[PDB]
Amino acid sequence: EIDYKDIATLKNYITESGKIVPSRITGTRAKYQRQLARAIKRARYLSLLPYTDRH
Amino acid sequence: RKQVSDGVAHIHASFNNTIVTITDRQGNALGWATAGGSGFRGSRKSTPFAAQVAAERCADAVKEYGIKNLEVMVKGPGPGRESTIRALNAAGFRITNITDVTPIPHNGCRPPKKRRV
Amino acid sequence: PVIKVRENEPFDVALRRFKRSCEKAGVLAEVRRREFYEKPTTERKRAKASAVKRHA
Amino acid sequence: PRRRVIGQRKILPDPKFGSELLAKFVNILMVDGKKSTAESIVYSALETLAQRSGKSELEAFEVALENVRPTVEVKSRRVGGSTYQVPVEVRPVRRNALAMRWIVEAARKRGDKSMALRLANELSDAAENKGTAVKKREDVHRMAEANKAFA
RNA sequence: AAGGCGGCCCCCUGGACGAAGACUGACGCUCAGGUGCGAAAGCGUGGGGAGCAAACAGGAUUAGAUACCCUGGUAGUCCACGCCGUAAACGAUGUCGACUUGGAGGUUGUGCCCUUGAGGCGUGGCUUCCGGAGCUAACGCGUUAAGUCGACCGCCUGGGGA
Repeated sequence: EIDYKDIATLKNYITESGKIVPSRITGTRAKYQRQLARAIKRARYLSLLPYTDRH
Repeated sequence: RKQVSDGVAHIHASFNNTIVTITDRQGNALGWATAGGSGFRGSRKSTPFAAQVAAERCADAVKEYGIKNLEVMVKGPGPGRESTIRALNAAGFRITNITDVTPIPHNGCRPPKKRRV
Repeated sequence: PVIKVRENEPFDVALRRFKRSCEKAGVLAEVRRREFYEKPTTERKRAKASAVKRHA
Repeated sequence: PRRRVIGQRKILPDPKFGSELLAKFVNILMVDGKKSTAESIVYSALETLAQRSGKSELEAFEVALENVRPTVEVKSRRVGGSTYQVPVEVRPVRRNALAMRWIVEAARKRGDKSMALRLANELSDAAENKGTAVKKREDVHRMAEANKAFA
């Protein structure tokens, strides 16, 4: 149920520089971590999330 | 030589040298100084002291511009990343922001081969 | 690793915060990792050795 | 001393003035265990270096030492396969020792007649901030300022 | 299946696994010769060529330095279509099936219970580490066996020459 349009939820799993946080830090399952990575990449494409802190 | 009061300190902290360039907000360079141009060659050039005196001499190359508040953009892994910032703050400068702008390729070009030293 | 020196903070604490942020971002480790080419077999062997020594 | 922490030996005060500085100066100037020969030299030099100025003796000797005392010196180091010279801060006891040793070697490298005269002239030069002892101190400070990057 | 496969999206497409059933009814295992796939390098034709970089040139180091180090740099690395058919192509461990104490994990289904909880208890598939009997020259393997067996295949017969 992870949606790339849920930026409020996706921002909890990215650092201050926009990088995805590892599953060891947030303690999320591997399956939902993969879903989160896919959703974050899609949201980066739609310019809803930044690729980096620069641009 | 007019008054800016708003600058950026571009620090290029390479492994072998340290280049400090003070520009305005737009990016036009006003003055610059390096570790190799401050009387350090070879082993002394890649030291935090050389970077410190380079940041001291670069801050003097912009005294005619009257800069009061300036930004810091650090780039590179070499020494003098924090030494230049300290030398800039000690030179009577209000450091407003510090930013790391080291270029990170998202797995782009192929780097050179390992040195078998 | 953007650090905005907020009001009522000295320069030294801002510099130490900048260093802490740049080390938690891992930019120096990455730029030291990317300066020479590491063969796929070399990086696989290194990852395997690190995963093995992470057992104590 | 790989493990040896060592104390300090008892140096006796000067018989004429009661100074440990002058006793160590006589010890440094002494050769072949001839302490009476060195004491006469030091006393003649201090007398001759007294009338010139006017601040008694001990004071003139300390004024001469103040100009030869090195604040920072370099220590050779072999780490990066080459001659590293790290400028280290000199301790006060080593400061006085270096100053006195430099003054003695500078006085012995002079063309005056007697060692008492050489000492008197070297101390007067040091008080005037010149000579070869002050030259060596400036050499050391120069070498330290050159390698300040290696602190 | 192996070689291998790493941004995101779409189109075509193979295999594996699980739940509860229905169906066919030995249709199975292995396989000389045969065929197919087969990293990298290399070859042919046509493109492309930023970075890296055999050959090559220069600067160093050295007794020498046809090397390590430095500055460049062609083929190549990239794409399409063919060829090559080799690797420490490794788990140095052929495939298929049955049986034999355990522990901690990972990953992926599924079932049960005021679901208390990101819960507990079962039940499959793949997978990592340790270890018992046993086996081994020892190292070690140890239910994913190098243990106990069965079927078939490939291979070995002192070191060089090779």
